[PDB]
Amino acid sequence: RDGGLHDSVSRSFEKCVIEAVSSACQSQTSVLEGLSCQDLQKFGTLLSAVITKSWPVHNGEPVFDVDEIFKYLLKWPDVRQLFELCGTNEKIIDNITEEGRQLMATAESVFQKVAGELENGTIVVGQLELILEHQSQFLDIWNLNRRRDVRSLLKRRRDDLLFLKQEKRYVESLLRQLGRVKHLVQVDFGNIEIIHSQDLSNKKLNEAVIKLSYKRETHYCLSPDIREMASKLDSLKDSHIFQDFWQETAESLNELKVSLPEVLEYLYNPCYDNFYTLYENLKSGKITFAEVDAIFKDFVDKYDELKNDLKFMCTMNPQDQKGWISERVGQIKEYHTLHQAVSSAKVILQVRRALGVTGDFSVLNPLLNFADSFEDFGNESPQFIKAKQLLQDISEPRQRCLEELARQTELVAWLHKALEDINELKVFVDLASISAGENDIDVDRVACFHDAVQGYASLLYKMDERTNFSDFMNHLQELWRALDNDQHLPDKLKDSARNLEWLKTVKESHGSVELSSLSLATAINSRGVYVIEAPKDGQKISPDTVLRLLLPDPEALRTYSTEELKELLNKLMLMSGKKDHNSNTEVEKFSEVFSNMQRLVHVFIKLHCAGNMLFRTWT
Amino acid sequence: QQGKDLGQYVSVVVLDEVGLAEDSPKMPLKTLHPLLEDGCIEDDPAPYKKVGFVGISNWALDPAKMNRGIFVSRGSPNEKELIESAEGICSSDRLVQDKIRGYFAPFAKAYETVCQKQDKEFFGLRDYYSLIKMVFAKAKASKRGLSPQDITHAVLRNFSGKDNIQALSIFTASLPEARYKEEVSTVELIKQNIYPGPGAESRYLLVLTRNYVALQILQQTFFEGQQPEIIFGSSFPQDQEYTQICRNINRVKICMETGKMVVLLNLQNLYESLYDALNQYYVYLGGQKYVDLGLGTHRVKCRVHTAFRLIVIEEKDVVYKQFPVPLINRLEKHYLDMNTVLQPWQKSIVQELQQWAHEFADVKADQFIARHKYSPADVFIGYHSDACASVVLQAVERQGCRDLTEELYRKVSEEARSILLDCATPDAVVRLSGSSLGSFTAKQLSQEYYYAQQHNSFVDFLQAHLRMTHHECRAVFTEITTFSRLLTGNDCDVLASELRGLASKPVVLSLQQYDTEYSFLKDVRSWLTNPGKRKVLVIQADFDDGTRSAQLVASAKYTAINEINKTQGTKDFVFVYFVTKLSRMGSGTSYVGFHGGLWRSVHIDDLRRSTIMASDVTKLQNVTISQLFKPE
Repeated sequence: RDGGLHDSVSRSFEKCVIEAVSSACQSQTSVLEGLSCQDLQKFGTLLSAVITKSWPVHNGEPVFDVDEIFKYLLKWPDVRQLFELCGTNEKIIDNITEEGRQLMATAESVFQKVAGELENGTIVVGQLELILEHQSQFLDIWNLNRRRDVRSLLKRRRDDLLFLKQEKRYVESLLRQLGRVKHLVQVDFGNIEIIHSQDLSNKKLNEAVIKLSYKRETHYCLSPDIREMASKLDSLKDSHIFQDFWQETAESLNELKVSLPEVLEYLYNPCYDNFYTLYENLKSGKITFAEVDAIFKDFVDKYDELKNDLKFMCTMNPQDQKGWISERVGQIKEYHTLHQAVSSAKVILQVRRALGVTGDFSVLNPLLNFADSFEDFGNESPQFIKAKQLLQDISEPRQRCLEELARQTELVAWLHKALEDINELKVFVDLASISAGENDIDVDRVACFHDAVQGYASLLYKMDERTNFSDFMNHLQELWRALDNDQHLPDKLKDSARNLEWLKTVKESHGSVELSSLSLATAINSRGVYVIEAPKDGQKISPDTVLRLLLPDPEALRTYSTEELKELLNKLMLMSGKKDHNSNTEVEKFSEVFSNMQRLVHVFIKLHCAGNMLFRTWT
Repeated sequence: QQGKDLGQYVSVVVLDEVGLAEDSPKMPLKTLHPLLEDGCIEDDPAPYKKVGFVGISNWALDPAKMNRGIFVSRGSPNEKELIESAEGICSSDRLVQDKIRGYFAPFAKAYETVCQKQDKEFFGLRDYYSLIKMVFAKAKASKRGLSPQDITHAVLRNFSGKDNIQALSIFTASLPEARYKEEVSTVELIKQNIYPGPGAESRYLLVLTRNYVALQILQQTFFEGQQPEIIFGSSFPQDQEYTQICRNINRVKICMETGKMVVLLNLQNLYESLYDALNQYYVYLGGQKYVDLGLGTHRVKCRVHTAFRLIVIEEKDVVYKQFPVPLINRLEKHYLDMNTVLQPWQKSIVQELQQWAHEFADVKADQFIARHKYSPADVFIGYHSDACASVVLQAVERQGCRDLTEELYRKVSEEARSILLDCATPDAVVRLSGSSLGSFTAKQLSQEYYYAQQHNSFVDFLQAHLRMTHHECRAVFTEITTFSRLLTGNDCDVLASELRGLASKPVVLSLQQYDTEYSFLKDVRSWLTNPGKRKVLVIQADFDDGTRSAQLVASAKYTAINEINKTQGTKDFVFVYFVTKLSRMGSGTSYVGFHGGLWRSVHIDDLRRSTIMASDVTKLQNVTISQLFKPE
């Protein structure tokens, strides 16, 4: 209940309800939906709370800007219940607030100004996009300010908006098609490029949509023929074949400032005629194989995009697409499989030539007899289909695999000379891990060579000198299974194959006079002696001339200075981790003993420079 | 070069930033003239002393040293050379290339506009190149053309970080189709750098920060499951800077070959040792990529795993004043303070929580003859200026669902109040009935301070904490503030006596006793290698002593978290308790806590369980002293 202006618990309840409304407006929940609040004073306080608190505050409580208030009207769903329960009963607006009614007045003034620019077409088109994406709320606020036609007006403004959008899209596609050829030619876009560079905060009547029917717009085209040029470029800009024809036609023209309406017959009409010529060739399929591998050279291994590209060619001449596309897709695909079979048969003859497996295959003779044959017809080569049955799924991948056996003849020569079977590899690997370096490239040469020869062990160890096609393919199948767990196997074969000098000198290596940094760290951590003296010569007391390391080993010894131990520490921090923790504890012991010795050198020099005479002769 | 055939082998000195050594007061390039003649100072000319020489530079040089050699210089690529470089990137696939060929000219003009409009040289060529690489990658992945969402993400990842540059304004002023309207948060851009979905590798991150608070956010929000290995400038005393640089490069190298993230809080000490790794220029061997890491004069190729990401977290002011312009141009800047990640309803919860904390603290009770006004820093220990944005972000991350509901909003508010009440002193909870919050809320806050929370002792807190079911957590990090004494060693034996069925002999480390980081790690690994499930670590610093054990805390926390993430197995659970001892005489107020991230803040006033008194001061609060002496 209420107890008037002096009842303080009602003032506390009103302040708490204002805080609850502000909390339900900082969250985007609805405050008033089904609130039977028949006492009009407290319902007026609720409405004043939702107006004052749901208002779009930014750095200041009022908004002196129309468009954010109009977005507030369109978006926030308590605004329509607000205007409904404000207008349907005239006894509620009388007790809101001075400030709440100021904000209500600003709300109806903003809605009246913006939606008053809407009967006439004077609306800024951004607000038109706003009202079209906010239809139902706008219709309800329009009804509440009309009761105090619309839908046909909204459909009319909607269709004029869609027309403006597709005309801007056509001009965009035209600009980009003529912008792909900026380093070939250049075209002057009348005044369309400055109009198209404008933002769309422009009024809608500035798009000139008048009659006396036909919708002329501020992209004033020099003819409707240029407009249909733009429409058919926009329908064919996503076709790669048309982009090829466009580029070669723009190259066929050759500081050339070209006007726009001569581009249409200089560059667009012959390109479109050649494009429709290729379309009508592909209709009945009388195109030659020469034009097939001259045009579709980018469409190998990719046949969903060629499906979409032929649909884009079919949308040019508007008829059906039932049996035209798929037959030609399969036909070009089969020609691609025949040519990959040609390249595969050439590299497989190269690999039986370089590998030394003579045997006899007697199966790929006409498929190489056809590589010198040149025929010009668009028909399905049927006798090659069974030939393709022995080169079905080799791939345009995996063919580098065979090709990497084909180029590395010196590698397989050395591997047959110096390995002779699979089981010597495991001593050679273990003999190479000693002879390789300590860093991360040098160690991984051994694992490259190991993985490469165990991947190609199906061929470079076990192939008999005379074989038919059958066992050759039946062990290439095992090669492809040994490939499908390591795709970088041709890389490992070529990388070990260019490491044959090191791979030869694995077993002919002498005793290398070199201290690996781990071995030197173990020698320092087991028999090394640190010495601090402050030298007796005329030298300074820098930390590089105070500390020494003496390493006894034939009873000579080696003296390491501070910078040589720092160099060792750097080499030791950056070497390849051998995945064992005895190495980790030797590196960590050397690091910590050197850190503590260097801290001792530091305190010793501080005592020396302080002038102490006790540590003057200390060692 | 000595002792080798000089017709089949050559050694080349490469000086990498000779423009910086140019007008240096030590004048090092003055040595460069007699060294390019014969490679020796005060010595006779010889074989194997004349070496090759390449000097690369970004700042200009004078040709009075470069009359000795051939000098190549370029000013800036112009617009057709930018389009040629974009086509040179996109040349690996011609279908995608003439799909996205329409965008090479507006991107080039927009990049030239950005390069004019920016004040300090901030955005460079690698930003444009990475724009072309991201656009090419997305158009290969979709095979649909380019959505305006793809263009706005590629622009807004590759041109960000600078505040007085509107990147989308410039790049969509040129082309008017990609006016993407719904907003793109820095959260999701940073996340799609850190976690990509499979030479198309992005740059690393430079997260620019106000007041170091970004690592707190990345730990609360992004770091799913695998914590990265924070590589940091250790503040233990008597640590040698050189060996710490060496060990930091060793940890970067191990994380590179493993495939785990690093977070660099000190790039300025490590930039000379990492500059070739940040350039993303690999060499290959068997499908393995190898990048050059260096220490001193020792550069070696180290293995980079295919899923290795790097984040440099750095202050925005330090990036703008320090950080050489070539280093900024490699690192994909994004800014992340706290106003970034807090949606505006969460900022309203921050404001409401600050008012609630001032009403919790401000009590009106002059029934005792005194005069003292209570800050919320006196009441909530660890409270500071920010301190509620931290609390709200912790509460939101505790919720999970994160759709604004008014049923979510209420529990973010109440979880934030629970987080604040968990660091309040019990005498303030007694004073709470004389506060503006009302006796009813004062009563329910006392109820869920003495019955829902566990502030009694450290062993009561452990017994209710070890029995919790911490989901998807292998380690639990809790910071504890106390006014009672630190645990001594007899207290550790008593504590392990009570935790016999739950814990595994908690190991109490005292932070004042560690000079070096290595000895601290020796004790942390000593604790970690002992067998047991639910092993407990307790690290102790008293701030009110002559020890400076107040800046060792972050180093100890980072060190323990890194060693736990790289050393803990799969069976055991780990419980870390940093205990900090403060005083009523001033250090409890000057203390800055509510360290978010992965640390939960708790104030336990008396760490020891008391035999004398009841462990609920409400039951002492309804009786009077004479009723304390009533017999049976």
